[PDB]
Amino acid sequence: ASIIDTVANLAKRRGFVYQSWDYGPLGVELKENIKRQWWKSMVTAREDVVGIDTSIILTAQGIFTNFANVVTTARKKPPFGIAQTGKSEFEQMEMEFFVEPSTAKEWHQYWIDTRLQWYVDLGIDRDNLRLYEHPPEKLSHYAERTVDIEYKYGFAGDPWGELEGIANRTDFDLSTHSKHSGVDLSYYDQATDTRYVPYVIEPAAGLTRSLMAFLIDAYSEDEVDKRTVLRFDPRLAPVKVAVLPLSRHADLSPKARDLAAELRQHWNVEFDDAGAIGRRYRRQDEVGTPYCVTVDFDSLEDNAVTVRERDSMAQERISIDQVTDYLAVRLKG
Amino acid sequence: ASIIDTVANLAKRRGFVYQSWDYGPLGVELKENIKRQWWKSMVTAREDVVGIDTSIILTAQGIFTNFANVVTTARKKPPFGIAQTGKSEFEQMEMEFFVEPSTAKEWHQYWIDTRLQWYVDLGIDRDNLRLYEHPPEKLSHYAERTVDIEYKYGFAGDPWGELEGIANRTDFDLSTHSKHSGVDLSYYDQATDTRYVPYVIEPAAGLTRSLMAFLIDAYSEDEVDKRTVLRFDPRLAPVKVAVLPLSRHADLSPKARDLAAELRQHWNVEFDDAGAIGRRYRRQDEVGTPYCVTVDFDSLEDNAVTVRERDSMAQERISIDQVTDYLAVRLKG
Ligand SMILES: [Mg+2]
Ligand SMILES: [Mg+2]
Repeated sequence: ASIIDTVANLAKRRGFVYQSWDYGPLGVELKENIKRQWWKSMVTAREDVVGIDTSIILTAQGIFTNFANVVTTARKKPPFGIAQTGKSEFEQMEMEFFVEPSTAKEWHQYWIDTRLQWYVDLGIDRDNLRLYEHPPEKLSHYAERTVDIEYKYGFAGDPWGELEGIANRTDFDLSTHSKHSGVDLSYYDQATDTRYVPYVIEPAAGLTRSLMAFLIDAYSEDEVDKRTVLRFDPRLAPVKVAVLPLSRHADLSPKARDLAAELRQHWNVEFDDAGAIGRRYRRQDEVGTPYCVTVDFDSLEDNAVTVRERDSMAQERISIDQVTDYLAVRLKG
Repeated sequence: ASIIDTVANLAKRRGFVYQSWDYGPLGVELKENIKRQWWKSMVTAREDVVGIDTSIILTAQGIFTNFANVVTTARKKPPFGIAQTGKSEFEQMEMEFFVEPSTAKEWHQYWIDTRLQWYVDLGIDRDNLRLYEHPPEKLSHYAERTVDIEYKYGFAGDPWGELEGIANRTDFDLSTHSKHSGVDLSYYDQATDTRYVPYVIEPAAGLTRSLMAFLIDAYSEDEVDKRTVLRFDPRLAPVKVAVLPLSRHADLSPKARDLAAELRQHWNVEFDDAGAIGRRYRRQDEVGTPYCVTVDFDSLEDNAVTVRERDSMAQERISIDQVTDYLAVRLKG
């Protein structure tokens, strides 16, 4: 079986996806973590980018139409961006970056690079990412230049697939909307330049494609005794912590559950006392849980817990009073 | 003008909503904060509730169909819940809580109370919330009992409106799906009870209605010199912090912007040096920013900043090194 078939079998088995395709309990968490990271690094982390959410009663058009409004209430001037999570019925994280046409090309390259680095910063092997520029044959009527980030999914024939497209649509969008709506959307310069209709650089990433890329790239099988493991970035892992009492003994449970409640205040935690500890470690590793917290009888007097890191499996026993902080620093976000 | 007209004018003016209706830059942040709080207190904060996301190609049905799968991969037994953000084209935060029929009524009351408290815990005046039980005339064919939480929006005639419905749909849903799909979804008991098809308690809250209720309830006008203010809970405010240098002097900006960058790592921050400080304080108050951080020339040597709290307007000057923590403790989430 191919890598894709293996990962899909795992995803169905552990509830990442359910055959229908619908996202199961882990799939929703991974999807929302991906969306949160995209919004964080695109909207809230950038002063020149603000968000918007439009209705698609039956998508990027909803941004252009509201351009004027955004310029007024948000008090933004080019270069600046408007981001959105558009239900293209698959979701798509898209952004329209309005810039002076003179800089259009420079900005384009910027967003071609930044976006790529984004994926790399979340744990994707750069060797599994590449750039594919559309020739004039592909270039849409409005797009002067189009560059697709492509990920090595592992298909038959061509193993690469589009993951995100960054296009230079020029001034076609705003000009069309101005002509059709009878409203001037021009930012004619009165400061060291001439009149222009803002050019648009459009990064658009299919959320499903992003999740598939992260899931496939995180897969690993390392020894002997083989171990299937999703090496997710901590910010993307569906489950951040696993509170695993050493046994079902009624002494460990009342304290391990209190610790799990403390942790659930902040992160999504999974509590499991079923069976042997090694099986539970393998369970958590299969779904990329970055840390496991084990409570044993020695904790009833020593008042500590064993923290096991996913990839290395190295264990460190630390005071139960500090666990939260010890995890926060390591979980980020 | 009515309270609703006033709040709507403010929302359009400040970009909460744009006339089309679409959410502007602040509206998206408020909406996502509401959704995050709902998911946090319903899914990640409860071990007996897990999430799911289904496709609605043209909503609660998608949950029932996947019930079996969830019971297998999630390893859950009744009483337990499955939550979802269903695109009913308006979004709706819904949950299906499967329970043994014997407890169905008790659990029902629980979710009638808990949900209500949820709103109250996020800053809604309990006096503006009420319960409305549907008579048998209203009770749907499948619903034995139906209770709507209603909020005092301020309409004409009847000023109340549905905000969230909590229904006891009995075993109609799973029984229908079993008959139609040829799959047994029964949890026939083999432990101190008899055979049953899990009963369903359904809390469903319209996200738009929730956002409208929060926006309306947060509105206030307090003196003299009147001050319009959205008294949002810190977890719901679209903007958590406002870095406001005392003036555009080139000495304050390079440091205030560094502080704003530090804060943007964590929260959504708004930087504004335009005009007088009082006007900027009023701007931030109009949209419910819980804290304003002012940098003045005294900071260039004292290395401190003035933190102004929204409601009280009380100011406290604290070291710029501690600001993040000082805000974290006060912003929650
Ligand atoms: Mg921004
Ligand atoms: Mg849960």
